Amino acid sequence: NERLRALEDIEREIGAILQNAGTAILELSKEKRLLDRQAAAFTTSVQHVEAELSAQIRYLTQVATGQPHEGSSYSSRKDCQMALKRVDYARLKISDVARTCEQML
Amino acid sequence: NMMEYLLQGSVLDHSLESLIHRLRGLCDNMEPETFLDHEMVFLLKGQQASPFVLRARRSMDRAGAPWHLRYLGQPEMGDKNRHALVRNCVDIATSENLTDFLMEMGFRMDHEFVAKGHLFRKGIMKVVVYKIFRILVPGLSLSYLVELSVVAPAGQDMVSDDMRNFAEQLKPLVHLEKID
Amino acid sequence: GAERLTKSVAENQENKLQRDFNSELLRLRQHWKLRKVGDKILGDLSYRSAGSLFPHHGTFEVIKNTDLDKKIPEDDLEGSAYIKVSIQKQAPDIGDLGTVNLSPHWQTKLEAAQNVLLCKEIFAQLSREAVQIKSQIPHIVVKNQIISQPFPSLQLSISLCHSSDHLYVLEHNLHLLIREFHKQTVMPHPASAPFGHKRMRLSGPQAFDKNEINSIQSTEGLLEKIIKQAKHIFLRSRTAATIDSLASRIEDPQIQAHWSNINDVYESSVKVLITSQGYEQICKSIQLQLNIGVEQV
Amino acid sequence: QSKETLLQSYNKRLKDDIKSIMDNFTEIIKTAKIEDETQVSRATQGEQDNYEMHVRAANIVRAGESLMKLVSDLKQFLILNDFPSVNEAIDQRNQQLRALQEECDRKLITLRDEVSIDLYELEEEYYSSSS
Repeated sequence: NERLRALEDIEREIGAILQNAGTAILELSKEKRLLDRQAAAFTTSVQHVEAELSAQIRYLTQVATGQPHEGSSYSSRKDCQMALKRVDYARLKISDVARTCEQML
Repeated sequence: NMMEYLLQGSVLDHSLESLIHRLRGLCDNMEPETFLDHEMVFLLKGQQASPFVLRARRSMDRAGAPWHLRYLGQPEMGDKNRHALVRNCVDIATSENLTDFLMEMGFRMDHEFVAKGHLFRKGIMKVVVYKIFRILVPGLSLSYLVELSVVAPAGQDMVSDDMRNFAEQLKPLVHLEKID
Repeated sequence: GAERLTKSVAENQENKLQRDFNSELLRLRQHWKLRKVGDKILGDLSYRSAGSLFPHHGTFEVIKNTDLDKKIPEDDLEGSAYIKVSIQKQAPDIGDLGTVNLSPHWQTKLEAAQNVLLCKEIFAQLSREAVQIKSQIPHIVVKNQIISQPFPSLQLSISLCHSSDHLYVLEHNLHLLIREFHKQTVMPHPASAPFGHKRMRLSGPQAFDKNEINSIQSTEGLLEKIIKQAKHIFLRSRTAATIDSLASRIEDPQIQAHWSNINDVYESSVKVLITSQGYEQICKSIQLQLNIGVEQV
Repeated sequence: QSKETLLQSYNKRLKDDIKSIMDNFTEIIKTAKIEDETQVSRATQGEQDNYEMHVRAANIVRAGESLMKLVSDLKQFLILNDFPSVNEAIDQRNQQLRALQEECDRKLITLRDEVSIDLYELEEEYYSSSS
């Protein structure tokens, strides 16, 4: 759950770091203010993105041997399907009884 | 007639999730469960000089389940790169009958231990996680135990390679091996 | 390039509907079965999670689309089907048209596949049960319509439909097969290595001569559905007989019946009292009969 | 085929691509050379080397961005449903469906109870009335 958001934020930060490095290079090579701080921030963000990528790659490696988490609660799915079918059949029978009663009265 | 291929497993006490989730996910079962029981080893060997262990493991959390006892010992030197286990022979018991028969025939309680943990299974294999305590009868070494064990007839040691592959599957977490 | 990448990322993060790459995939996996990643996807609704079935698994849908899931055909029922049951005018001629009469995309595209795989398992089990059935009744075997005959005036035709009484026993048979699957998986609180069933080892302490040794397991499959249909037609006939006797004996003391709420699988319970017209103190004869399935009341 | 080794190779390739992109950026920043060092042929060779370095830096930046995006996509792919140790989603789905079917069973039971009460009240008037 949180690892997905972490990887998404890491990718967004890598993109932002690339953009900041490009902008800092442009501002520094245009003419010769904040170019030094911009380059420092860009280098720091690039290093942080690299560290985050290395940490995510150095994960616990849950299985890496076969198809893990086999069985997605299919029994519960089938039970819920049968319950819904029972409810639908009950509704149909109740509607039939109601039509019979309306024809009676 | 029957045999066993019990393998020893020892994981750090803190490494619990990497074991429970991996075993619940890789291949164990659906709807896992837990257990609780205490063992009572015994020995009655006067002149034979061969104390036979009779583990009368009674599940305290069970509704009068039989005291399923097992005899294990004398590991056969098969050298088949397996768990290096020996033949096994289970034996059920009745309510308080294990202690009754141990007193009748005459036995000596070598020690008493209790176990508690989660349960797992396989096709022709069985892995169990539990923690042993050191306390009086009314109620630890800080080290869990992965009880990857196989009990089956002799056959042709076909399950040895399967158990080795299953252990290699859980290699990043633990590393099973034999014992002396 | 940086602005293009940032705009693409902001668009993918804003509208979480076209995010097919791993996003709809995470949603699907949280809503569907496992995916053995050989190339892209695998592990369809083969019901191998319960185990003890016939090998029909395989990848079903891994592709990009445009809310952009694949829902590709499976490996290839791809149709709506269901079991059908009916009892009307048994005939030897067979081979007719099995007419079938019928909000994400993957759900509707794969639920039909799961259902037809379940019907295939149903028919395979019914075949394996009818090939070795007992000599209690005949059992005609055709490609799809296995008509049978437990006793006269009750001719069931349990046919398998496809896109290439009538409802209750259907659900009952489906639940019976899924109960079989679940039983083929029981935790005995084991310590050393029993790895069996509780009642199986319970014969040790409580030594039963021949009661539990035979009650630990029994036959099932087609016999259970046959017994259920027999009970159904028997209850229908008993109710019709009571109603006819009521409609006939008008001037006679009108019969007064009363059903029960607890109608079990095989047996049931029916109550009835004479209760002559306008006299509650004359209830000198009131009987309660149970109409079992494989026998009489 | 060697899933762990394949993941390790992918991680090594991503790290090497990131390091190469960083080195290319550092080289493009350090190879400015504002001093007019081109003395043999200034107007030709200086402009040639400038355009070549600009094209090389742009290509390196684009390749690094593409490699980082592909590495992030592959990491999200493998962590999404390939080998995520988080199997609690199955338990949450189990609990949700079990609550749903329990509510359905309770509703059906209440419905059958009311229907049985009404059926008995109706039988009492039907069977005891004929003329």
